Amino acid sequence: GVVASQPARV
Amino acid sequence: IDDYSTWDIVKATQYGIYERCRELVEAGYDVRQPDKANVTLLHWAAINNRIDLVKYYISKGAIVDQLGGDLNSTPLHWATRQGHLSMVVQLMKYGADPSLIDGEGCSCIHLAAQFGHTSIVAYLIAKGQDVDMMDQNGMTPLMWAAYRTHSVDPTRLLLTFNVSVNLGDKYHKNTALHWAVLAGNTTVISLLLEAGANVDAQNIKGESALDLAKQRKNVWMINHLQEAR
Repeated sequence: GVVASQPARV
Repeated sequence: IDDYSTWDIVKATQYGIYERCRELVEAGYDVRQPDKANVTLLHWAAINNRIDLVKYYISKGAIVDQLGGDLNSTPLHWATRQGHLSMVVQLMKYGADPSLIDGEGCSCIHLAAQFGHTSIVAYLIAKGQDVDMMDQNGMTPLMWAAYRTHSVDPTRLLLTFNVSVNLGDKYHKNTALHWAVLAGNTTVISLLLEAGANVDAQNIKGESALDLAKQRKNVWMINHLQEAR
């Protein structure tokens, strides 16, 4: 897949 | 058959549908206008490695290092987190600043270290970033690697440079070895001992790395650390 969510806290 | 003529600009950027994005921009979509998540189009192009979309958006005046998202990061941060070397090179050619820090305190070399992107770490060092650069939390790339990458690289790569193996982070004084022990990162422990990590150096609570190994009742870690004393 493509990246469709923003980076988030671990 | 879906031809993308109904896709919105964000989704068409993520998927790299170049002509759809171009027609929406020419129909009036501002390339600087963030979405509801405070994320710019450049961000989505960068994290999906859309090299050509990135040139196009920048030529339309997209701000190269615009902070966005909940982690308050540049597009280059996003590319670095995701592991796109080609995008990191491309963004840095247009002037993206690898030393900018995000909302977690990290610049690009720390992000590349903590997600295991060994060739991006090597590239940033090749472009002049200091191997022992501290982030806003006093972490070095070697500490991040010890803490988060349970693998030979990027730790092996960092130790090929004149790293100072016994620095401690700013607010705990944990060395890389301390971090590896805390995390149970057995791959990295042997590399740091072979590289000269002092097993007795104490952190801000007075615990050495060998103290932390004893606390966790891990005989393999206690044995390996003691035999290196």
